[PDB]
Amino acid sequence: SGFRKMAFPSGKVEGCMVQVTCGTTTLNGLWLDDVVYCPRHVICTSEDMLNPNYEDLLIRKSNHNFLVQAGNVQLRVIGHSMQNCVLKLKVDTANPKTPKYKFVRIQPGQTFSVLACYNGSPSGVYQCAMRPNFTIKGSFLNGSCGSVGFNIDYDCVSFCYMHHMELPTGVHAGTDLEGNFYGPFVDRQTAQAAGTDTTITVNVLAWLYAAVINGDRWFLNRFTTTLNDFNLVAMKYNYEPLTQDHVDILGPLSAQTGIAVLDMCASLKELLQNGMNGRTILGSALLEDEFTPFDVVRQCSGVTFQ
Amino acid sequence: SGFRKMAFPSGKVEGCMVQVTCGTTTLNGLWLDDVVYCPRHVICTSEDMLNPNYEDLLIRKSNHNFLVQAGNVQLRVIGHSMQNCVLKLKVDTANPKTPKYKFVRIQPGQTFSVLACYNGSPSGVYQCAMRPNFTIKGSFLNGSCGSVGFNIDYDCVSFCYMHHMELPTGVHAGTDLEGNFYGPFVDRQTAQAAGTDTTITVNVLAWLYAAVINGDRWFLNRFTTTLNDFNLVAMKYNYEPLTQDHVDILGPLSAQTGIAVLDMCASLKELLQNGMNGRTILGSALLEDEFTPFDVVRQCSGVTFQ
Ligand SMILES: *[C@](O)(C(=O)N1CCC1)[C@H](CN1CCCC1=O)NC(=O)[C@@H]1[C@@H]2[C@H](CN1C(=O)[C@@H](NC(=O)C(F)(F)F)C(C)(C)C)C2(C)C
Ligand SMILES: *[C@](O)(C(=O)N1CCC1)[C@H](CN1CCCC1=O)NC(=O)[C@@H]1[C@@H]2[C@H](CN1C(=O)[C@@H](NC(=O)C(F)(F)F)C(C)(C)C)C2(C)C
Ligand SMILES: [Cl-]
Repeated sequence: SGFRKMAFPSGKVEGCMVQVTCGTTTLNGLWLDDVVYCPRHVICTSEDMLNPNYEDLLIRKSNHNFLVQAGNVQLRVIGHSMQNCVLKLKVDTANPKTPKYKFVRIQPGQTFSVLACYNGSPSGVYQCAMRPNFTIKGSFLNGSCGSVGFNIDYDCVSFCYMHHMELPTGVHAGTDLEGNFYGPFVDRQTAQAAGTDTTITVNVLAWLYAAVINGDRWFLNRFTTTLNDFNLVAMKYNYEPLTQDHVDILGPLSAQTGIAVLDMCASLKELLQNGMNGRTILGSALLEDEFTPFDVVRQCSGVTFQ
Repeated sequence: SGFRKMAFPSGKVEGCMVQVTCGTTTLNGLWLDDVVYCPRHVICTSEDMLNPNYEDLLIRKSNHNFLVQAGNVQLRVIGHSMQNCVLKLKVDTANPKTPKYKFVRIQPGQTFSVLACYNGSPSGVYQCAMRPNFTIKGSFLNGSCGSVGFNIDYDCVSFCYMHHMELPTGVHAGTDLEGNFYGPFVDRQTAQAAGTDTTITVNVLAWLYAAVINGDRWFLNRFTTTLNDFNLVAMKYNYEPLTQDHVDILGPLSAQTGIAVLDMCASLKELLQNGMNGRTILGSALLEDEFTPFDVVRQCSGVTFQ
């Protein structure tokens, strides 16, 4: 019993982190096989980052201008190309600790663990959600760029995020591992702001299922609703529309608790209209939307990783 | 910027987890050098756990009755002794991945990461606090016993907890790595309940400092108080007494923000007496007490681990 924000074990990803320096800019890289991936603004100075021409900055660099270190050991660079907003450095050494891995572009609503790194060294690990507005609510200081987000499936690391920047309001924006930003952001120091966020409805329901499973049941009402009516009521509270796909994905939790999704939807409708009136759910005074149905099942049924 | 519940990177500890089976009971062990540590109720059946005599159960076991596996590989046991509530299995192999480590008994108020494990495999990682009443608010299913809690300092893992049991209300209780329980708990299936908890005052203040650092300042008032007056007011809200040691430990955050501890204490006194009136701090509607001063600094200044 118990329900916690839980990150994936970070060890497979720890073994991949390196420090990348170019000129006087240092940030983190990901060393998979004989390639190091990092944000392309490693090639900038402070000044440059106000409005950089990356293609131009990169033409003036040679392999030797990039210093890659894995602990004590310097890796010798033997190639470089830019792909979108990421830089690929080919190195003379394959990483012996390369885990089985993939590069995924996740969807808004999906969660992942971030391994926050400074100078190629791990600081800590925490769980995030890709927000509807394509930001994450992270914890990132100067030096954290090139920190990565990932999911583990059995033995395979799916890398889905690399950290680039912070926006007003202290939210965070980044790219997939092919260097495409999530959302409409660009890697320059100019005024940019995140769209208005919305609440990830399917995740809130997953969390309510987790609460029932943990014996917190006070909010269960005796009603049903339809998907139509629920969505009209949720729309005014800035909840995303719940689709039939969402309903189907919540099927396992539904079957496991013997509570139909639309009866839980009835319960959430009531909580949105009446508030929690001094009560908590799973220790929280606010509804939580950063647990996916998968995260709930994984946690409440004990799924592990080799 | 940003502030998150952040676990230590789990990789050094991942490399130490094994599965231990005895009879038909399987749980997790910690493999350091040529010793495996696990909860001693691995030697019980279901029936036994209602009221076990461990010394008697262990006399009837030989080395070969314990099956220890590290992935595919079985480790051959060549010795066993019991120390308090933990079992030490000497094995024919030293763990090549043994990190630098220590065994620590932490104090109430201190935090640590838990690496939740099933069948010797890591499920996930999260940050906990040892409560005043000597429980933790974990997430532990059947199979999780022998999961460990730890702190990392630079390159050294301080192991401080091994998971044994769950108490009514879904809190968790366990031992240091010498097999002494935290709190008055015993490793038998009998009615036991946790003392009434209290709020870890020094941690709440640390968290308020973290909030100022992140620019959430609305609750800062213009008053001071004395340590005496603050403690009388905090006592009625089931806050622990703040000592002078607590004040001194909060010195770095105090100096870094230019807010004296007793002025923050003035601010917290007000929050306790007036509530948060619809407002959040660092995204939370409730005051948080599971961040130590160290955790705040570590997070808000970027401390890393080799
Ligand atoms: C990252 O570049 C890094 O860690 N580096 C080591 C030296 C470079 C850094 C990480 N940071 C800094 C504090 C919060 C965070 O995530 N990222 C950057 O500095 C971004 C780089 C520049 C400007 N960056 C920003 O995040 C800025 N944001 C904006 O301009 C915004 F309004 F678009 F969001 C900043 C927070 C500095 C105002 C580039 C290439 C985008
Ligand atoms: C742990 O033994 C385990 O995972 N095992 C694999 C087979 C043994 C198990 C972990 N659990 C189970 C669910 C929550 C949790 O932390 N721990 C135990 O079952 C405990 C073992 C028995 C009884 N245990 C309990 O946690 C029980 N608690 C109590 O009796 C209490 F009231 F004291 F807390 C239980 C939750 C099963 C009622 C021993 C040796 C204490
Ligand atoms: Cl909350």
